[PDB]
Amino acid sequence: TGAGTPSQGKKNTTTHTKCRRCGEKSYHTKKKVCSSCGFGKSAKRRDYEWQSKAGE
Amino acid sequence: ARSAYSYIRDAWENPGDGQLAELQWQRQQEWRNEGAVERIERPTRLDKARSQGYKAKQGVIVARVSVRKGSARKRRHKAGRRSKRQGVTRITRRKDIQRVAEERASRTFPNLRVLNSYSVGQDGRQKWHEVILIDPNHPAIQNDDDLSWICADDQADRVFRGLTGAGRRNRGLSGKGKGSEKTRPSLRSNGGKA
Amino acid sequence: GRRIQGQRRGRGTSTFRAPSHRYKADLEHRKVEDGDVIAGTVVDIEHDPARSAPVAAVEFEDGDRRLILAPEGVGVGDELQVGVSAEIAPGNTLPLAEIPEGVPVCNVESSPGDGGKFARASGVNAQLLTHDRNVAVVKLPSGEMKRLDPQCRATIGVVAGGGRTDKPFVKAGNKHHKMKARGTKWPNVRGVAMNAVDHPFGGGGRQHPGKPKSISRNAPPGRKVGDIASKRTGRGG
Amino acid sequence: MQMPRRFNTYCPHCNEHQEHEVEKVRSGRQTGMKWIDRQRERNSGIGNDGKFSKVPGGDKPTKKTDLKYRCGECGKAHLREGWRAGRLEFQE
RNA sequence: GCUUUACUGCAGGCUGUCGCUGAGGACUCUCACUCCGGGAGGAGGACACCGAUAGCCGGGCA
RNA sequence: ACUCGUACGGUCACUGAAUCCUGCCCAGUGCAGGUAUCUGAACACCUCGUACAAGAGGACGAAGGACCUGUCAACGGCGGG
RNA sequence: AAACAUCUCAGUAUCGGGAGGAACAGAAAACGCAAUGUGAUGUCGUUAGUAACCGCGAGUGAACGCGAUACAGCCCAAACC
Ligand SMILES: [Cl-]
Ligand SMILES: [Cl-]
Ligand SMILES: [Cl-]
Ligand SMILES: [Cl-]
Ligand SMILES: [K+]
Ligand SMILES: [Mg+2]
Ligand SMILES: [Mg+2]
Ligand SMILES: [Mg+2]
Ligand SMILES: [Mg+2]
Ligand SMILES: [Mg+2]
Ligand SMILES: [Mg+2]
Ligand SMILES: [Mg+2]
Ligand SMILES: [Mg+2]
Ligand SMILES: [Mg+2]
Ligand SMILES: [Mg+2]
Ligand SMILES: [Mg+2]
Ligand SMILES: [Mg+2]
Ligand SMILES: [Mg+2]
Ligand SMILES: [Mg+2]
Ligand SMILES: [Mg+2]
Ligand SMILES: [Mg+2]
Ligand SMILES: [Mg+2]
Ligand code: NA
Ligand code: NA
Ligand code: NA
Ligand code: NA
Ligand code: NA
Ligand code: NA
Ligand code: NA
Ligand code: NA
Ligand SMILES: [Sr+2]
Ligand SMILES: [Sr+2]
Ligand SMILES: [Sr+2]
Ligand SMILES: [Sr+2]
Ligand SMILES: [Sr+2]
Ligand SMILES: [Sr+2]
Ligand SMILES: [Sr+2]
Ligand SMILES: [Sr+2]
Ligand SMILES: [Sr+2]
Ligand SMILES: [Sr+2]
Ligand SMILES: [Sr+2]
Ligand SMILES: [Sr+2]
Ligand SMILES: [Sr+2]
Ligand SMILES: [Sr+2]
Ligand SMILES: [Sr+2]
Ligand SMILES: [Sr+2]
Repeated sequence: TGAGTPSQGKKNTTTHTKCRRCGEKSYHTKKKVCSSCGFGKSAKRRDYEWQSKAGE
Repeated sequence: ARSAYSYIRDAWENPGDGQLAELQWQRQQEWRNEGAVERIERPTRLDKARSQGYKAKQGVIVARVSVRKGSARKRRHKAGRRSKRQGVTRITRRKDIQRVAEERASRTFPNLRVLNSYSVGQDGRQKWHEVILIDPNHPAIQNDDDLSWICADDQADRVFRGLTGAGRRNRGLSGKGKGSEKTRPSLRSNGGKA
Repeated sequence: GRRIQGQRRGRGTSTFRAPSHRYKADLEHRKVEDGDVIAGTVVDIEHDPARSAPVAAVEFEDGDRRLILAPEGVGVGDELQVGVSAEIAPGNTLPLAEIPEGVPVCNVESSPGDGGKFARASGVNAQLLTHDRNVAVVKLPSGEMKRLDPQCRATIGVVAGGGRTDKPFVKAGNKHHKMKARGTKWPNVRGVAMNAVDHPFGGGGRQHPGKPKSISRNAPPGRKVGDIASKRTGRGG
Repeated sequence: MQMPRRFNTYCPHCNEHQEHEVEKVRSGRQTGMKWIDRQRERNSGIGNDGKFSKVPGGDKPTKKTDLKYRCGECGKAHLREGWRAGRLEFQE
């Protein structure tokens, strides 16, 4: 079976959902962790300096 | 005449001799069975505490903290490094154990502020320090002419920023002249070369 | 290279774990204050997934129902005893000190009160040899003379299920089924059959370890493969 | 080659010709207190140590004469250029 | 990326030493510490574990 | 983690059902054991040096090596005259 | 660094923790234009690519002082009660 088109038909699982905390569709309903704001992982908000250019 | 305090002090100049030696041999047995941070009603070294600002009053807390002895507990580089940055064993951290101790204590008592700390011995695998913490919200302290300074907003979490006595020493701020070119006014402002 | 299989094991991931949630019970001797007035009745014989051997369910006087490491020759109804005074018959447990020399024993404790450490496998047994006030000498299944505290408890007789090893698996499917009941990754791919990146013996046009197999005791994990600190090899001499 | 142990030649000290005694230069022992010694300790630690991780170079097939020339009257010695010599044995 | 008796290092293991650590080139003891025991208590014991350092091995890794 | 496991165990490897078989080689390399003697670091100790210190040398000497032994279903070898 | 290991890029990127409107520093166990001299601390200009470091290679790199800005000095522990 090819890893492309034929394997795309098996995709009917729900993982990322609208997050209660930030509103983004990034709350992983299985991990119960938001990949966007960090909800479920940390009280503090998910942030990183690499989200922008170094001198900016 | 000599103060009673001086005797406590004089005993602690040689914690390995005399009565104190036997007291430590006994105590450490109990201490080893205590937690990482144990609050205590009275300083083990009264003279030192009072000398550092301690007072028998409301809002003054003292806690003993133990920390693992030795150098750093570092993980080897998982990515490529030049011989220089491959070291793992003989590398030590930049904060002394007393500082690590003051911080753990302050975490245990979120509302309190570290005033000062001092050593109370160690065995072959750990070190103990007692920490004096102050309740900046208690009126008995907001009114003390000798401690109300620690109530100011900018004194919040002072220990986490190196404002402690052990903090300042460890930052190379002792000397006022030669040798402090890169420590004063801050390590960060000097590019971190101190 | 990449970590070898022996190193993947240590992480204790599912692939390398034992089906513990499926295991029946810990077969440690009962704990008695003293007196030996402890007796129970074998209420049933069961199969132990973890050892491929039978185990006996016993109901004790004080109302304690517990599985026991059963020796050969124990059946429902039979009464067992556990204590310093316990009778000297197959299936009973008592400290070595009370056991008569020359008597095959099983489920021997390493340290008095641990519940049993030695001789617990199918059809095996330790042999109590010497008595004393300071040391009970036992001969373990491997043929080793072990000096133990006479206060160490044990069970008279040999472990049930002897001979299990005398019949061959004949087919892979049988190994398969047994392996699925153990904390073991099976089947086994030879080192020599892997790529250089996966094992010290990998690589090369034809298969062959490109090095001697006897490895030093001081070898680090990842390199300690083949014949570990062998005192010798082969069948000769 | 052969070499006289003593002979008349110019002593740059007396500023005149006098008998001299020739001797092979014996290596002087180190103290371990020179600056280079302190730099080795200062600059050697974890990993490679730059120059202090290098090791003794090679050897030339033949070495040059390494001799001391001692004046027979003032007792002082002087050095001269050397010349390649497989062997140097003194006569007497 | 891979290999090795390439160069240089780094983990890791073995080993000595110092601290933990006590009493009377081999020895006894118990009180720290360790382990077994539900507990009493038992086993071991200044060793071992751990911190530091030194020598050896060291494509397991860079 | 193995492990509610304990040598009829389980870990590490090689060969690859049954059948008939599996010779010679331990010099080199590997592993392991032993070791009078040799070599073998640091601390402590001793001498010289320094009113101290740096430093030089000595004595002691662990593992290791030299040396000896075991081992090829251990890496491998089994030629020319 | 025309490779590269010390060095460099750099205490930079990035990560953990924490405060404020600014932070940090700060009233000498200082300096050492050695003096019959200066007098808490930042910072700005300069001192200076100087001293110092360095496969003494490539490169790295202060301070005292001086001219400025702004200026401000105090509180405990103990003795005795
Ligand atoms: Cl604080
Ligand atoms: Cl099996
Ligand atoms: Cl010469
Ligand atoms: Cl001045
Ligand atoms: K680099
Ligand atoms: Mg007052
Ligand atoms: Mg600043
Ligand atoms: Mg059991
Ligand atoms: Mg399985
Ligand atoms: Mg296979
Ligand atoms: Mg292949
Ligand atoms: Mg490999
Ligand atoms: Mg083959
Ligand atoms: Mg335990
Ligand atoms: Mg490589
Ligand atoms: Mg094959
Ligand atoms: Mg095949
Ligand atoms: Mg380059
Ligand atoms: Mg640097
Ligand atoms: Mg160059
Ligand atoms: Mg720099
Ligand atoms: Mg200066
Ligand atoms: Na706090
Ligand atoms: Na240096
Ligand atoms: Na590649
Ligand atoms: Na051989
Ligand atoms: Na280049
Ligand atoms: Na290159
Ligand atoms: Na350099
Ligand atoms: Na001037
Ligand atoms: Sr397939
Ligand atoms: Sr298809
Ligand atoms: Sr699906
Ligand atoms: Sr979470
Ligand atoms: Sr962040
Ligand atoms: Sr806070
Ligand atoms: Sr058990
Ligand atoms: Sr148990
Ligand atoms: Sr191979
Ligand atoms: Sr043979
Ligand atoms: Sr250095
Ligand atoms: Sr080095
Ligand atoms: Sr040459
Ligand atoms: Sr066959
Ligand atoms: Sr051999
Ligand atoms: Sr002023």
